[PDB]
Amino acid sequence: KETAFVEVVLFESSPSGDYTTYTTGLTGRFSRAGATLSAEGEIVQMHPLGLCNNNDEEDLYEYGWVGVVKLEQPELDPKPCLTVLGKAKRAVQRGATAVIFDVSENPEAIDQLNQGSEDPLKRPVVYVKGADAIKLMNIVNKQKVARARIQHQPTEYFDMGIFLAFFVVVSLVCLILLVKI
Amino acid sequence: KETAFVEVVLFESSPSGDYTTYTTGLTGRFSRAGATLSAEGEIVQMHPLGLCNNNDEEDLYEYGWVGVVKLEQPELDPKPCLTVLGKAKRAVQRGATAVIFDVSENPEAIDQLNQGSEDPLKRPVVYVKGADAIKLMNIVNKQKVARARIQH
Amino acid sequence: CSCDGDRRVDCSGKGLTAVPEGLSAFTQALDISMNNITQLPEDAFKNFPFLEELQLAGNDLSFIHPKALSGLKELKVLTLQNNQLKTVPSEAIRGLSALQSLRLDANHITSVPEDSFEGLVQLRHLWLDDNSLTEVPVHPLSNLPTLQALTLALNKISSIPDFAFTNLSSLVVLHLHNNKIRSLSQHCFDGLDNLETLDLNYNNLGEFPQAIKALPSLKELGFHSNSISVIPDGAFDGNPLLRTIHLYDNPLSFVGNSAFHNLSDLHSLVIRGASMVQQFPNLTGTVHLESLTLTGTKISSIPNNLCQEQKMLRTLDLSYNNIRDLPSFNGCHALEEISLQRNQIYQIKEGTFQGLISLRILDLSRNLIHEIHSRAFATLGPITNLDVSFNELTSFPTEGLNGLNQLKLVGNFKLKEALAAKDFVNLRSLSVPYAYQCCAFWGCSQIIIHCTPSTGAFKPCEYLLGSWMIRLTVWFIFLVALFFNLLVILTTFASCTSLPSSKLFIGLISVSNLFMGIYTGILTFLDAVSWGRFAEFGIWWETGSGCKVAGFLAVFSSESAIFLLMLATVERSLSAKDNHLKQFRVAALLAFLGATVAGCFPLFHRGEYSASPLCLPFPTGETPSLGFTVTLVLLNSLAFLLMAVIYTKLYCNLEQSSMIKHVAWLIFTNCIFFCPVAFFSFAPLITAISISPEIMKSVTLIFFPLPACLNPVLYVFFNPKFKEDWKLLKRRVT
Amino acid sequence: KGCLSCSKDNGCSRCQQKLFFFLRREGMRQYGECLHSCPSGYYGHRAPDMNRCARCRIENCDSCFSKDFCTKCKVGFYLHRGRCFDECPGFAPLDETMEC
Amino acid sequence: KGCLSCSKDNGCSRCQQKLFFFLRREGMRQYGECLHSCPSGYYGHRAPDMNRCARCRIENCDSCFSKDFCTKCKVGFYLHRGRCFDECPGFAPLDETMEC
Amino acid sequence: VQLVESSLRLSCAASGYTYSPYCMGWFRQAPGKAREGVATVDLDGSTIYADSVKGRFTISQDNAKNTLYLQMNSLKPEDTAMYYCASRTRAGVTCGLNWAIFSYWGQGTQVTVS
Repeated sequence: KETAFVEVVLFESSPSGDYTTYTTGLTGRFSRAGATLSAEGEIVQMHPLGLCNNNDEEDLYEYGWVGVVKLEQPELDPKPCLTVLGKAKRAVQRGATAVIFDVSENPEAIDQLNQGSEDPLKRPVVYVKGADAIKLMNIVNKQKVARARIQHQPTEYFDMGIFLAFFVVVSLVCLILLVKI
Repeated sequence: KETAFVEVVLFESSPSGDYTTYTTGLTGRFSRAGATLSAEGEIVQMHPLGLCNNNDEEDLYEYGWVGVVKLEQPELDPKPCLTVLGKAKRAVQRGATAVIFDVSENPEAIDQLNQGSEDPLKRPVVYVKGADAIKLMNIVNKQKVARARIQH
Repeated sequence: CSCDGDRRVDCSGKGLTAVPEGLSAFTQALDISMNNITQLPEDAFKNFPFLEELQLAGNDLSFIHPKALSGLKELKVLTLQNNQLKTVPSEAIRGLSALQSLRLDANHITSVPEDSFEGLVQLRHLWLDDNSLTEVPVHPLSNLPTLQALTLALNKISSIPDFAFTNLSSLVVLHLHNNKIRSLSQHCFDGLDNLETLDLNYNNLGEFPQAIKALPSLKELGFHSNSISVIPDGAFDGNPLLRTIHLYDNPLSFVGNSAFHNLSDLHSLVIRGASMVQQFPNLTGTVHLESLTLTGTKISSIPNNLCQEQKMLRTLDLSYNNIRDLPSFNGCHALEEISLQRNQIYQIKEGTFQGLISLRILDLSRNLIHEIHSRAFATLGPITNLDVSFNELTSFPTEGLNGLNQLKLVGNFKLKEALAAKDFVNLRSLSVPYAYQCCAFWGCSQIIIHCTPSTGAFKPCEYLLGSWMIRLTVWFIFLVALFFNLLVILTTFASCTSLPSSKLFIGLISVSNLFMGIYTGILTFLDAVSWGRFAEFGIWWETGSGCKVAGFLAVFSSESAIFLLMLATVERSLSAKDNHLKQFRVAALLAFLGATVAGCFPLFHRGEYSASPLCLPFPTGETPSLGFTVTLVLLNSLAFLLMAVIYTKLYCNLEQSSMIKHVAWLIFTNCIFFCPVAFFSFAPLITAISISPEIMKSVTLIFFPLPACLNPVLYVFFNPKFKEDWKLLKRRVT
Repeated sequence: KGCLSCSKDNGCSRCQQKLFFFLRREGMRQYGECLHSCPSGYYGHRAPDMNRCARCRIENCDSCFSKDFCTKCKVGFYLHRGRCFDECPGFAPLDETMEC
Repeated sequence: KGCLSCSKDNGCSRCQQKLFFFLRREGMRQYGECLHSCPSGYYGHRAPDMNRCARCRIENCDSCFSKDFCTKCKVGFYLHRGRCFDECPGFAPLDETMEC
Repeated sequence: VQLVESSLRLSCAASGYTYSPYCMGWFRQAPGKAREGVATVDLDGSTIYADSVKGRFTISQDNAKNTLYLQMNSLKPEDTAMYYCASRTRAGVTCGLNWAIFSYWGQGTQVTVS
């Protein structure tokens, strides 16, 4: 349940070789249905109905795209082609390097993904809700090309063991009582 | 100086999606020139002479290209156009997200990068030497496309 | 050879030593480049009447028969670049009326025949750059009125005479860059109308040539790498259509206030080294600049009408000037990058950066800016980077900075105010002056923030002591030390009758360690009052006199204890050898004075105690005052070694017992508790070993004041003298 | 708009059963729409859950009734029965209708 | 080759005394080579230290004399002086030789 | 206009030349090397000799028979080469040892020290 930090990167692509970079931030959460590691790539949207195995053949993309999917209303499709984790694994099949689900309108998808811990996914899958998802959707709508990015000590023994250097003096107290009583 | 895990992923895809990817990991020593954070992108080789600000414009590359620069023996180039840190920053300006230097032939580049701590770089700079460097160069020479992923 | 379907025969690299035969007569492009041909026999190309492009680029050609190239009236391009022709083949290329391009650039040509280039009425591209000729072939070039491109780059032409290119009325591009040109006559560039590119880069020019006034159609001029120093006003009068000037790396002194006047199509101006320039150039009539760069000058003002024109301006570099005031940048909607570093800027007005959208990078480093307006960034667009390093700032605005990505304030030591992370939401790379200011950003919330001065463990964010373990350890160590040392002092000084030297040393050592107990108590009380909020008090504690007081207390106590132990060992040695109370008291006073001076030394120094809130100089600081740390460590080692060898000799030559046992216990415990402190002081400077700062701080805290809480207990419960003196005190009070 | 939900960002999802569903992509964003007929380079595969306008897969085909049968081929090829051919084996390649 | 260093994978870095250095790129790799003359679409800048072969920047140009001079323009334009023109101003545009 | 060629005295004859022999000369060629001038004779009788040639060799032109004789003496083993005689009818250029001005060349004979 690590607080995934999602930063979008927008490049101007100035003439000559200079590029120029701007960064915007938001916060989502890793889901136990997938792994938890930092990853970045070309952000691509995916309509939920587009993530279905029932289609005989679909367009392909270059490998390494971060999929942004906004789950529909829970009652909109009573008979989905696949579950939420099914759509996630289908997207990972279709060349994704991660998935960024939006569950603002579909709260139960968080429960589905968390319960799906028995079926872990090798590439990280983040879920985002609220104003963070709203602004991510605003960015993906208003912009053309971007780059999504997702990021996420036995010293206590050496602190507790310091009690030894002061509890040795208990032996001194015992030696004091030796000449007493 | 944390040993960054650099994983190359060579992909062949399929006619109906379902990308077929095969992985090969290695370990590369971080550098003080740049920050310490993850990076991922398509690998692109760069000639040591290919990073010189003398030319106003060479060509445009897509963003996020993980650069690979194989250094040569220093005495072969008595008057380099730019230092190693200068080449790294030029490559970052080109649109890169991480630069990997094969210092198998110029070990002094390690000292240069470590001393270059006076100016931190926004994106990580890694250097690889030895058997892992040989593996990286072999993969670059053989394969035609391969993702490179850097993890802490 | 490798015959091709498109009638383009390529014999490159075949190694043949003659003209290949058995080829179709309808070929139109013959390549004989890389092979070895040393001479062209007569009628060599008699089998190629329809040849159109001949490329001998690479042979070791050294002779061409006069009739070798005869009959090739359809030839259009000829390339003879990398051969070893010693001269222009004047007689060989006669009659090639259809020739349009000639490559002779890489030959070792040393002399051009007078009657060369005769009948070449269609020539348009000539290469002669990397030859070795000393004079421009004025007469041979006078017979080429249709030329459109000329290169004499790598030659050795000393100078150009008058009317050199008189008949080149249709020339377009001239390249003389790497030539060894030292002067240019006034009428050398005469008649070169519709010339659109001139290169004189690496010539050895002394002054600025005046021939340019005869180039009305010039577009690009390159004279950057010459030894030019003076560019007088009016140097570009005759070039109304000029678009690009290359004047970098030439050491200039004076460039004139009107050098670039009414240049409509100029799009760049980068001037370096103009030291004697102290006035902003007259840019009237030049309103198409993209990047303006005036780095090294003595400029002290900027015309307020700068942004009224030059609406296309993008980059503004005015760094190494001495700029005091700043006008209003209203306008310049396309202005992108602003550099105002290394000037002398006093204050930022409110409306200086009002509006000015799309401004991304703004450098204000190395400027004595003591005042920044509260709302000088509220109306600023997307600004990525912002550096105010080394600016002597007393306050910092907050509004409008949420969009910032990188903010740097490295040199603003006087900036003691606490920044708020509520504003810099998108901030990624922050460089605060003091490491305590970056506490609210969780150095290494919503995103990851990288702070340049590492917070670490030596700058406790919340707890100076650390965990409850260390907290209670230090708490009870201080309590024991203070209470027992006070009781021992009271018992010792209640009598004031018997003054043996050993008891004098015991009392003085107790007094010395009482100060260490006091400083440990100061630390404990500071931690208690600042529980979880210590980063707020960190700057106050470091910059205030409390840090100096604590550092003094600690250093003075330690050095006093060491000196007293050394003198006690000396007294024991004297007693073993065989009246001296006066000299021993004098030595004790001298040791006290020396300890006071050692403790006060950082006060004379600057910033030694500011290493950490511990304020103990050498343990937490190794690079600052490294010589002082080494000297103090060596002095302590010498004192300990001397006392140890004296004790060893005493036990060797000898078979009051309580005094001997107390001295032995004191020296052993002091050495044991003092070695790790020095080892951890020298630990950070040792590159090979790496120790965690939390461990270093805990070790320092648990080792430095240990003798203070140890020695009084030993003196109390390891000597019947305590019982005897307690009975004496009971008799005194009863 | 011939749909039921028509979300602002994701687009119109639940199209009417009488309208084909199409996925339009430009740049990062991609949304759903309802179209009476397939656009060029696609074939209308009606399904009980929703009428899809699937991508064409027959080579050199401009408009195809199905993924295999091509209705209107390109200018450089002619339809023998339902497939593009640069030179049909039988009938005149052109037939004045760019068909064979 | 005709170069001096010619490392296995980094390509020939230092070239001959009178040759041009050109950085070929294939797939992910980029290696140098030494050429007597620049290839199509490139112009050679000769310098005492290392002669380089740079890329043309004039639009619609197939082979250039220098940075701002095109020796042979593309098929769809005519070269007036050194620049491509779709319709030159003055002179006959085509002359059956693609020159104006 | 063909020019025929044959201690030695090389004899060259202008068999087809019309008139005005302008800037005749003699050249030697090493195997696989360029042709270097050894003696140049102008129409005024002025002579230009190579640095490694002057004193050892002599030249003499006779327009009555239109024959150019190059006398050679004290032949060092460095004189072994193929010798040609070259001529230039049309004038308008400065004389010298350059090989790029002569418009007619002979067949040349091989000479070695003997």
